[PDB]
Amino acid sequence: TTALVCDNGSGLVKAGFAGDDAPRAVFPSIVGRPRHQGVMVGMGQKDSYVGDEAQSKRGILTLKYPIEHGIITNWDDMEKIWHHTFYNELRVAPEEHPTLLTEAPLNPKANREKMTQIMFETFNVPAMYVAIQAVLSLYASGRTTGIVLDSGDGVTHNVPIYEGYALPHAIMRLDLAGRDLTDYLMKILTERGYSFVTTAEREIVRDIKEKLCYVALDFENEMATAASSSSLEKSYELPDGQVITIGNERFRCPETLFQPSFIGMESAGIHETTYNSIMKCDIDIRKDLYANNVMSGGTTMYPGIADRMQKEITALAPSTMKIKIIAPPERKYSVWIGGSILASLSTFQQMWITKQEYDEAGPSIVHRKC
Amino acid sequence: TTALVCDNGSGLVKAGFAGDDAPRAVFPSIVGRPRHQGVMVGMGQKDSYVGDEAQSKRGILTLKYPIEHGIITNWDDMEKIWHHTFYNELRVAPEEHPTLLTEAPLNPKANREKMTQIMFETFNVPAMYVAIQAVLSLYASGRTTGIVLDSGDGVTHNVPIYEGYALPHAIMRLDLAGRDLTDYLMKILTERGYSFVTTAEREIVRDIKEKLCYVALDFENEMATAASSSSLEKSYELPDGQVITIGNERFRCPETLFQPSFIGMESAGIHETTYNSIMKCDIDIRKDLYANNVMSGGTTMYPGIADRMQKEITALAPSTMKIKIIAPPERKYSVWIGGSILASLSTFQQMWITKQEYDEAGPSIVHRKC
Amino acid sequence: TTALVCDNGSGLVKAGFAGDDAPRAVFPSIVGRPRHQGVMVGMGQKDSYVGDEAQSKRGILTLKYPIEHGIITNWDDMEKIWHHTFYNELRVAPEEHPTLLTEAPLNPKANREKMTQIMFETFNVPAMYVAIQAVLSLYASGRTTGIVLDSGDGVTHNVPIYEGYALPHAIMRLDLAGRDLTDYLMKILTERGYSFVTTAEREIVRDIKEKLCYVALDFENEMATAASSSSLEKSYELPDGQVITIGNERFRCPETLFQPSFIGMESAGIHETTYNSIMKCDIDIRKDLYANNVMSGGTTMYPGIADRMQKEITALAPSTMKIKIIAPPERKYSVWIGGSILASLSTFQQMWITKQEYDEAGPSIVHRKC
Amino acid sequence: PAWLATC
Amino acid sequence: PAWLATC
Amino acid sequence: PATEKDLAEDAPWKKIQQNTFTRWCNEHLKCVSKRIANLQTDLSDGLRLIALLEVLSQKKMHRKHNQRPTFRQMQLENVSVALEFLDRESIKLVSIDSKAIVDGNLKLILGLIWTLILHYS
Ligand SMILES: Nc1ncnc2c1ncn2[C@@H]1O[C@H](COP(=O)(O)OP(=O)(O)O)[C@@H](O)[C@H]1O
Ligand SMILES: Nc1ncnc2c1ncn2[C@@H]1O[C@H](COP(=O)(O)OP(=O)(O)O)[C@@H](O)[C@H]1O
Ligand SMILES: Nc1ncnc2c1ncn2[C@@H]1O[C@H](COP(=O)(O)OP(=O)(O)O)[C@@H](O)[C@H]1O
Ligand SMILES: [Mg+2]
Ligand SMILES: [Mg+2]
Ligand SMILES: [Mg+2]
Repeated sequence: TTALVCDNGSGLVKAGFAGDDAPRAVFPSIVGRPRHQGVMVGMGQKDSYVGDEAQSKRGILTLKYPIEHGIITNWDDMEKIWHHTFYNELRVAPEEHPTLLTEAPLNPKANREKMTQIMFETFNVPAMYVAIQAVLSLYASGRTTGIVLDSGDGVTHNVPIYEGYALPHAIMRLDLAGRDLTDYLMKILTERGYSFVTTAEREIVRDIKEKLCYVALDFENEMATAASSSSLEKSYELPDGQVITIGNERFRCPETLFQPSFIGMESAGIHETTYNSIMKCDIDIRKDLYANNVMSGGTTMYPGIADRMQKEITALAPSTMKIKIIAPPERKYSVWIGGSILASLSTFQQMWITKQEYDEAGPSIVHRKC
Repeated sequence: TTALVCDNGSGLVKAGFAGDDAPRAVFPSIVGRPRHQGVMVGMGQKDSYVGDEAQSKRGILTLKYPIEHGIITNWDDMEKIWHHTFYNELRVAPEEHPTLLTEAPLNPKANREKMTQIMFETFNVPAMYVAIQAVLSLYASGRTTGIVLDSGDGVTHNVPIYEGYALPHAIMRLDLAGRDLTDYLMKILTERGYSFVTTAEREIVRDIKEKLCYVALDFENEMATAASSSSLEKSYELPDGQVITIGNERFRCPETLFQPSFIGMESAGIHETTYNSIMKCDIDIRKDLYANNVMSGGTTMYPGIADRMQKEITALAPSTMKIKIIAPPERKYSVWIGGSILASLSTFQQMWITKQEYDEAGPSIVHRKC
Repeated sequence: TTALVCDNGSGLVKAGFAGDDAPRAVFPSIVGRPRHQGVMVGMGQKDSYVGDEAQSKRGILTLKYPIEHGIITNWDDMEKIWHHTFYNELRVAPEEHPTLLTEAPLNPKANREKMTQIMFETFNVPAMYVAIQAVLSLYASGRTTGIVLDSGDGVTHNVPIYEGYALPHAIMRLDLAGRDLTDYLMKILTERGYSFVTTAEREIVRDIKEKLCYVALDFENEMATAASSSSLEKSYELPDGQVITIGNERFRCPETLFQPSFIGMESAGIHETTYNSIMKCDIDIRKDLYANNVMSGGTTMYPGIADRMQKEITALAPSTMKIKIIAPPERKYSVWIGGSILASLSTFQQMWITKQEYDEAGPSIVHRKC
Repeated sequence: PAWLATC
Repeated sequence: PAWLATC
Repeated sequence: PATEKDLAEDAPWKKIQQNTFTRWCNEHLKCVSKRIANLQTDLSDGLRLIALLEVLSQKKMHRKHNQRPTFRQMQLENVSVALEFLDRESIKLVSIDSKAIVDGNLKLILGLIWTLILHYS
């Protein structure tokens, strides 16, 4: 009876049963294949590896992400992620109970339809349902009104909601995300003499980005501080020894959000898109959105990002408007907890996309119901 | 035994029990419906909202007034206002005791009859009675002779009375009212660069009109004063911050009464209709009407309107005639206090329209009795 | 002696000498600046580019429109458009002969005054005159009576005229325009998998909108036809190859006019505003306005828009009223030809705003004369 | 937007 | 407007 | 001002009525051993509203309700299922949504119970 959930993130897969506070299994969204010949006999060494198994053997594997900017490029590869998600990671049959999926807004219709075409034919779930990755965050926060900021590894949206009413006119999409931070972080390290120029070497630079980078509340003041003081310099032990030390690169890449002029994207910035999206709404709605600015998903773990975003929107926003940015510790999963909650609703049982309705209407049934 | 009252104003609903000095509940005459899709599950979010609840959620609701110029356009919508008036606002049953209603003069017979057709069938009051909104003002003022000026959000009438005798030949009706002031106020602000072009944005402009506008005793002198001196400029804090500042627009719109040439209506003006209506009466009656010029209802709260109207009629009226305009503080409700008084009369118990008489004569019973 | 004309459109600049059938120079109303560093030496590469020169180098330029919704945001930028309009595009001195300007109705007074403050000080024309963009269309059509629909890239007004008498009470303004169509067209293409998310990429989507979109006389019937039949699908060759193909998106965006529920604006629609504006007029005037419904300006080039508008108003309008919508081929310039005509009148020589009168009365002289 | 306040 | 005919 | 003492807030009739709604509904709930101290905040969970309908209507809900909601959305699911049941009961309700009942807009909750008093009598 319980329906499982699969986030299908643009950089990380997060799946678990509904009504559960923590997910059962999480693994990176990667598929690798050998770039070297197999000398051994009776070694196994098959073609495809996914999840944390790929990181174990990444040295001799070239990693390609099947999901990119919330858009699926390799469909045969993404099919392997789901087979590994259910059978290998969770060890649960999909045919017994339905599944809940998530996807970023304004994606192409083919991704939204083809996603459904695979489930019922390959795995044959009893039913299915897709949901915008943003809306689930409210369920986790337990508030009807707010503006959500996903910041996943592929895309960020900045959609406002007012008492549960989504406004498609105010919704936004910006492709800047963690892979751009990693690709930019791989670039600026060239300055310090460190070179990471492969798929396997990318993952270490991503690992450096997680535990060591901060948002730099005051960029211009901190850059002058970095050159004068070496206190910010810290080291990370990449494999193969070769300790390293990053200084102003520690906080150069996360600034790409607030100003993407470094990477070259013609975008206003994360702070101004939230300012733009709120201004697209009616005048009466703006007060509650400033008071309820939900922060969710990955890329929001940089310490002080709530302080930078509160300091920044306050300058653009008018006085007398109280700005409170909700950055709970449980983010990086809040989209998932919304799925456990959204599947738990008894009302939600009507909104599934059953097998019998698919054969009648075809894969175009998603748009009218979802 | 006590009979309740319902003003059924063209812009505001005011209802309470008879024999009461202050009304129990007041709420705007608005019905709203969502103009956005409902993304949340198990949210409620039903179709219709009325009263102050609509102003709370006006950002995502399009507001339509069911009552307009004292004429009902949406009958199914106006039925919801009465259901909210009795059950939700007052929490009182209509079947137990009869109800008193009000309506502006010279309305179409369908509004006067259909108003009755709804009560006995939908709510099933034991009896009912309709009364012209003007006559009730005398009961509040406690004087038999006078000329009344309702100035409600829909319509103004200017009817004279002489010892309780209403004269239908002297009665007048002019559709200029507060909604025209608001719609005109929404227009002239375009001049200052402020734009209010929606139903929700209309309510803020109405709120600006209430607490900030004045009648400008001397229009031509004050306009030259506004350009020279910035003392009249004041600010209002609309939601979404965005403070604003109005100057000559502060008093441009209420002048539409005395001269509707701005909005383009081919009307003589409020000052001259009272002058016209009094001249339609007999010569002996004119003395008392000048001495007793009652000012009631909404739109009469502009400071100094009694001074402007006294100054203006004095120029048109001949000398030796003492002009005293009665603008009590308790106006904006004087039509209601007349209802509490009119229902309190023991003589008035005969004038009700009972259920048993309706089935015998049908809905055409209103005209002969009322 | 001849006075030039400058339309100053919200999305396109159109200027030429009076008494001329076709304008001398037309260029987009855009100013761009580099978003990349200049590596070359002795390259020129100055800060500002405007007109078609900006479209040539748009790849490395971020485009910002100085004029927006008929309202000027960047005054220093708009000054550059006029300097390019006279010296670079037309190669004519402004000091020799006066200039005629146009602007949309109900704009803020600052735009109407500051527009004048720049000319006499910066360019020092001998005289100047401003005119509402709607009235000029009658001069082009050569008819005294009619209702005009500008539909410029910024704003649409729907003003009626009766024998040359403009009615300010019936005038209307709706901010829905081509930029909203482009911004909405950029949105719905996300559905087909095409992504245009920059200022330079916006111009291609605008170019797609011009030559390929139609109004879809029957929306609901054509949508079902689009899914069943692929005949409507056509392709456009954007730069960088990457051919594309749009189906139901070909006619989804121009429907935003007749129903703005897609973009979310709380507006009645283009068909109903013309119906509303005409009903605001006197009863006798309505007959001629239905017979003379002028269609002018940009955004009216969608094939069949006269058929959709005639079919739509006919449903709302009563029978026996002949509806003839005048959509001449020479529109997209009819506001300009009115300027060439309006400047050609000998009577019009008195109505100029000369230099000597400006210094006496200041920039507030516009409102009383214009 | 492009107005002195709302829009 | 809001009348059975004119207005 | 003296002209509207009632309309501001906390009139005597508002409190006297509220105390009347509190006593009436509690008497039916004595069988389930449930008491409502404050009608504004006690109906936030919505379970008391479901139990009140079970006693009066003597029927079972058409959708299953959550046994205890921790998050906000599950509370609205319980209340939304309640209001949808009254539609099946052929009772007309205007402008009473699940959000207001949870947020305790005291002007609206009293209207909800008054509709039940006249229907169930
Ligand atoms: N502690 C951390 N600090 C900074 N960034 C982090 C941290 N943890 C994860 N991330 C970033 O978040 C991204 C994953 O985002 P995720 O929450 O999976 O979004 P989605 O679920 O939409 O894929 C990774 O690419 C990683 O760079
Ligand atoms: N303090 C005030 N100053 C100016 N206008 C006011 C004020 N208060 C209310 N109004 C106007 O009065 C109108 C309401 O009139 P109302 O008394 O309800 O007449 P009716 O009872 O016939 O509807 C509103 O539309 C509002 O614009
Ligand atoms: N052939 C066409 N089909 C559809 N739209 C067009 C066509 N040509 C121009 N337009 C639209 O008209 C707009 C320009 O309007 P314009 O006539 O310049 O008004 P204004 O003079 O008030 O700026 C452009 O933004 C463009 O999208
Ligand atoms: Mg995410
Ligand atoms: Mg009144
Ligand atoms: Mg134009």
